[PDB]
Amino acid sequence: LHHLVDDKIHARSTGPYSMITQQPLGGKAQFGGQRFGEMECWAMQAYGAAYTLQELLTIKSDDTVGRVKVYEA
Amino acid sequence: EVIAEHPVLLNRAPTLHRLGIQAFEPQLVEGKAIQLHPLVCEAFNADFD
Amino acid sequence: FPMMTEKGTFIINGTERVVVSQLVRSPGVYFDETIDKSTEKTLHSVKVIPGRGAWLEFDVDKRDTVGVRIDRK
Amino acid sequence: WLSAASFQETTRVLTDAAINCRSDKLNGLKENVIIGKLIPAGTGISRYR
Amino acid sequence: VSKVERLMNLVIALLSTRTYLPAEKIRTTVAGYADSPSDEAFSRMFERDKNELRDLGIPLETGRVSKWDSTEGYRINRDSYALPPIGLTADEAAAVAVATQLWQSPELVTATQNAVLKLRAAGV
Amino acid sequence: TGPGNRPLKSLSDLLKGKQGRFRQNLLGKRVDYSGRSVIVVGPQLKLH
Amino acid sequence: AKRIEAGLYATQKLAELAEKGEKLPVQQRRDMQWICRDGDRAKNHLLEANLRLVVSLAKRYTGRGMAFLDLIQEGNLGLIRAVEKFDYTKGYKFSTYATWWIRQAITRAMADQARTIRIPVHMVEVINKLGRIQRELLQDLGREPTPEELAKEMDITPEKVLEIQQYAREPISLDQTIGDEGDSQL
DNA sequence: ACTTGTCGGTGGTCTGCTCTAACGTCACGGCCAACCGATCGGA
DNA sequence: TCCGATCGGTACCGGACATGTAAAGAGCAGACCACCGACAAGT
Repeated sequence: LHHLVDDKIHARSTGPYSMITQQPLGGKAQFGGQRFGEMECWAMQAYGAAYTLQELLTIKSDDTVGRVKVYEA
Repeated sequence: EVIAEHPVLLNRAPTLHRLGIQAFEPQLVEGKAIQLHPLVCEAFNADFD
Repeated sequence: FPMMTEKGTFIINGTERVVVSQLVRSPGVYFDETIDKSTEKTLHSVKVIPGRGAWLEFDVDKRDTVGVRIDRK
Repeated sequence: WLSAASFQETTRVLTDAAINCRSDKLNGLKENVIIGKLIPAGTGISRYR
Repeated sequence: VSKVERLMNLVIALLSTRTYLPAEKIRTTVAGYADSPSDEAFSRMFERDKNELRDLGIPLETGRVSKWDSTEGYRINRDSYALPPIGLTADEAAAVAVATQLWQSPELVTATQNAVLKLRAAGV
Repeated sequence: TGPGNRPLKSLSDLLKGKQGRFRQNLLGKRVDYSGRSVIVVGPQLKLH
Repeated sequence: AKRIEAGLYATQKLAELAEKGEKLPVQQRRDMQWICRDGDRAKNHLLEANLRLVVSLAKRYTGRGMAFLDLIQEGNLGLIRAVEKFDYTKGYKFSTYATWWIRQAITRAMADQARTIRIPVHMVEVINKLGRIQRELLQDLGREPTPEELAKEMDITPEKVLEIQQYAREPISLDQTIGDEGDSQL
């Protein structure tokens, strides 16, 4: 069948971002990131992992200064 | 050297309960597919199809 | 005017495309029956569905008064 | 009003909050997720931080 | 600064550009044109400098910035600037030795000296 | 409406719906340092 | 028209006699004020009575960017100008001068207020002329005309046509849907 | 003697404003078509 | 009390993209630019 891993594997550390909201793009063809939706947020809240959720929301998506500071650190 | 003792979070959508996100210790493999433990499928509701 | 090839496809801007047949409801008169849950009586109706035209509906209500709704009035 | 607006019926909630001049206190899971603060549960409570 | 410095800087800038540089950019970029009192003194000075350069022989072309640009700028064609290749060396020695012997007209001697200097700058 | 008989998007349309500002861009985001791939079975691995 | 002119002249004379003039008699001031008010009422009546030709003229410009009511309002401005410039001595009916001014106002406004990136009228006219010539060439040749034919039939360089065609692009919307469902945007 | 700044002029293109006199006078191109529960304004 | 009508809602990931017309035309003026004169005062 036409479902090969060569067309499925994707990974990213830092790439292009959006314009209005400074969030990473989506899709393999654009070197985008993986969406951490509301259900994953519920799972993190149920686990009790406050810091993982906070860093995922702030310094991996939107914190413009935080992204470059984290990379430098 | 860098991935040793550095956990990674694995998630499968939809995330119905807490056990849809789980932390694992990674090991490098030569393929392009993630190797998942057979005993964590029921938590993820995952099958290899 | 674009022309279909011998294999049933249209070459548009260099790409082969297929026009898919559409299942629609033929115009005509359609009679329907319903049962009211507030009085337990049967109510009938008829709808005239044209192509590119106004809608004409007749119905029978609880008060046994035949009513026509020209257009959607 | 922030959680209510994020949940459902944004326009009605915003209109009612604006007319009532409500003031959100910012203590809850949804509001802290939205504004970027640590949620008041798990490791984010004052005892553990 | 100095007029000679302005001329040399203008020549170099118009030689090294890739697109038609407008006069407004020439004022800010080229040194020596930024000390003018008003926009009319600069305009007249730049016109006189262009006249001098064109009369000298340096190819100074005026044309559009680009297709989709209505601004008008200036350049210098590096290919039309000169001709690199030169001939033999024995004949040029005889030509130089007979370049000027007794002529007194200032235009003639200046022209011969300029030709000899250009030949020296293009080999012997 | 604009070209193609598509109604224009106002501020309320920005703030409302599943595709609105809140649900799509505040309660869930796209993140860096993330990947995605097909899963196979490794029976020789440990539970961790 | 005669009432409008009389009212305007009476207003001007009253203004002139107000400053550096003389004490007008009470009846004269009353008559001047009455004539001015009658002229204003006559102007309003003519405008209101002719606010039906504007709709007919603007009916033909529907679907070209601007909305119907905006076209009607611009036509109303043109009608105001036509009322201001109408002369009754020539004997022609109002429906010709009014038509000219209404059409001019509607066309000029649609040239200005119809593009997100504004193009001057002197270039909108050139674009329209190029389009008309292109249509005529398409009808004549039978094929799509190349820039060469447009250059010959528009007495312009074969390069300005490319710039004109490139100035006619309209920006697309960032909010248009990409997929079949309603989750993707440009 | 050469330069230089103020003065004045010719010619060209891009941009905006005004005007044109037979008579003309009250918009369309088009669905909507689920299906549930809640609720305010009528009857 | 019954009554139509508006208004709210309907799981997740992956991917996938950019429109199709114009009834024109002229005369007049300000602005900026590319080419030039003088001209005395300054170099």
